[PDB]
Amino acid sequence: AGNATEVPANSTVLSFCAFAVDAAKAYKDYLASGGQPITNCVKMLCTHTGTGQAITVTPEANMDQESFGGASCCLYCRCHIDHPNPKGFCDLKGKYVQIPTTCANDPVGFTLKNTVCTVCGMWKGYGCSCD
Amino acid sequence: AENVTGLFKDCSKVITGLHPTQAPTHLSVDTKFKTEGLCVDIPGIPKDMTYRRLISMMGFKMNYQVNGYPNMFITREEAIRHVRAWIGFDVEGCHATREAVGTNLPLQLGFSTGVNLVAVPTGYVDTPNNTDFSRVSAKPPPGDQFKHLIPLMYKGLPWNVVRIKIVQMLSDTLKNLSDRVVFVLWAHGFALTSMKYFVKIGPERTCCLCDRRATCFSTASDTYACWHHSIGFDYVYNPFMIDVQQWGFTGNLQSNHDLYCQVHGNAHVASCDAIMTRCLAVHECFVKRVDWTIEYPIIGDELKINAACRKVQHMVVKAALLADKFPVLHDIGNPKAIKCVPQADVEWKFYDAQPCSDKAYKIEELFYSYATHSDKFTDGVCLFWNCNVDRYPANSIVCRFDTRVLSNLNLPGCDGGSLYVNKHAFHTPAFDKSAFVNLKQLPFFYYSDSPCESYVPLKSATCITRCNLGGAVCRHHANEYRLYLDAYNMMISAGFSLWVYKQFDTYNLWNTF
RNA sequence: UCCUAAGAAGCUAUUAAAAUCACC
RNA sequence: AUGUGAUUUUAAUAGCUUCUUAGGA
Ligand SMILES: [Mg+2]
Ligand SMILES: [Mg+2]
Ligand SMILES: [Zn+2]
Ligand SMILES: [Zn+2]
Ligand SMILES: [Zn+2]
Ligand SMILES: [Zn+2]
Ligand SMILES: [Zn+2]
Repeated sequence: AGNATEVPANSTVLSFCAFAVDAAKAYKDYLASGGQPITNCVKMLCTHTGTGQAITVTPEANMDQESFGGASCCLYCRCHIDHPNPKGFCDLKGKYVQIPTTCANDPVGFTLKNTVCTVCGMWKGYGCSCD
Repeated sequence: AENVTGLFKDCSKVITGLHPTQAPTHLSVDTKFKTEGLCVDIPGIPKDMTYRRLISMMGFKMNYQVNGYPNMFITREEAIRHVRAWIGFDVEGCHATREAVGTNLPLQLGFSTGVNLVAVPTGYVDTPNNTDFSRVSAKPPPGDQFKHLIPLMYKGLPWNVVRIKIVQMLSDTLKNLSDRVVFVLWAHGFALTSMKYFVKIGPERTCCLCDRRATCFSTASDTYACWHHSIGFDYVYNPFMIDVQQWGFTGNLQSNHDLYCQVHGNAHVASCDAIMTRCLAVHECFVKRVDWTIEYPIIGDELKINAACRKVQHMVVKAALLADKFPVLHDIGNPKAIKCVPQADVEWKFYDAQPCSDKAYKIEELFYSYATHSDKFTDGVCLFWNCNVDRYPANSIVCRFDTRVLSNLNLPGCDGGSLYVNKHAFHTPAFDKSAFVNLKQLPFFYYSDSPCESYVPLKSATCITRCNLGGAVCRHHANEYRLYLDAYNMMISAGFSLWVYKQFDTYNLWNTF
């Protein structure tokens, strides 16, 4: 009964992150001390030619960006706990995340540390051009 | 079963899957989008905006190793060292029947404290925008083995009132015992599933407004507390747990408890499986023999109670020896050879239970049982100090711990006997009257051969000294009598009970003068 | 000495059914 | 469709390896 969702490669890091008073910090500390990233993310076979933006309704991927499904780049949607965002609603769930391909072996650990530029929709420091 | 696990297993009954976005993993996307391990964005199929899917929090695996974060599960050489912080735990479940099938939400939680907490069936329903922890529909388990969960699903409390009556019961039990909690579990598979609801592990933290380890988290006001300051704190911070079934046990719980204990019963109720799970785990660690290597912290009166016992044991043995002039005096259960009254004439045969780490004094090895050795020792008197034999012979000086007295020292244990953890762990058996059918109680008295030297005058016939027999009671023995009375009352408050042979005569001490 | 087809054996993996044990 | 696993078997299916037969080089 039921349709399985996880793999046994994740069931060490997800369980440990299900119980945590601060879910982002515990995942960063799991990554530091001999930790493999969360596998089995949802990935898009996009046309891979599109203007880069962090969060979009359809995947718009730059030549240096892998576009993942936005529910597997959110640790809280992925551990099934409550988002720390006020009004408790996820911003990434329902839209497509664009992760730079140099750091796209670990999508979940990118959206925890990085941020979205409010005035041009790019990953701040990863192509936000506001000099 | 191709590299999948039962954890977070979507238990909804909708035939379709999930959109490419709003899907947690690659295995949850529907078949319409999944092409060569890379999901495709079909602009035709829109995304679900109203759906609820009961995620199954079953199969947690706490095998992580992170640097700052302590491990939940402990080794049974680190759980025997924390025996004051054992709280058994058993969780009864209810199965999800309507609009979700495939996960057991928790219904009834039970601890070794003796407290059953019913909860409403509540599960983690994954809505489009968040994980909505909320009530799901459930049916109680099938069969006549579970029929007392038929009424319980029509009562109970929400999980924000059964999260604060777990940190009000643990905090009132372990306020004075220890500063952590060791959840002794039978089968951790469902106890972990039922600990997603009230446990937040995290880095090793320190209490607010205080200096003790931080063991209680408060989600409303984001602070931590030790077991004293946790008024209103709802989430249990780092617990430790232990699985008794991973100690090589084959069979049911009531078919592994009922071989050691005939006092507990009524299995498959949560408060009576969490008691058996701790009964079995106290037996398998402590009932074999006292382990003299593992010291224990000092909760309170550990220095005074032990020294008072040594003081009264030095007195009663010497008094009975000088009063009745026994030719030989045996000894049983004395691990080392430490002569209580060394300045004596009797031959101290150390009929110990087993030789313990020294033969420098040639302690003999002998085990005692009533039907075996009722007529083996006939000569003299046998000092059964803190022995645990079924019945004592007709000539002895016995000091048995009365296991019906409850304190922060005397933790509950196996077969109605209890674990008296005072600077060591002694699993003393049940205090039955049948052990003392050959003995009587001991009067209170003080006897000394010390000559008298020159405040309230005290006249009590219990004290045995030539000064209290005269008109004036000296100040060289009044404080001695008061110290001895204090030691005796502290001993009796601690829970011991002295017993002596039939022909013990307190007037026999007088003719010694 | 090498490639292909069929048969047999062994190992591993995927689905299905049955049996045992634990949890409920 | 009514709960969760774990281990064995018993069927098919897939892959690899070994042996036998046949065809070719
Ligand atoms: Mg149980
Ligand atoms: Mg039970
Ligand atoms: Zn999210
Ligand atoms: Zn910018
Ligand atoms: Zn405190
Ligand atoms: Zn018992
Ligand atoms: Zn005196």
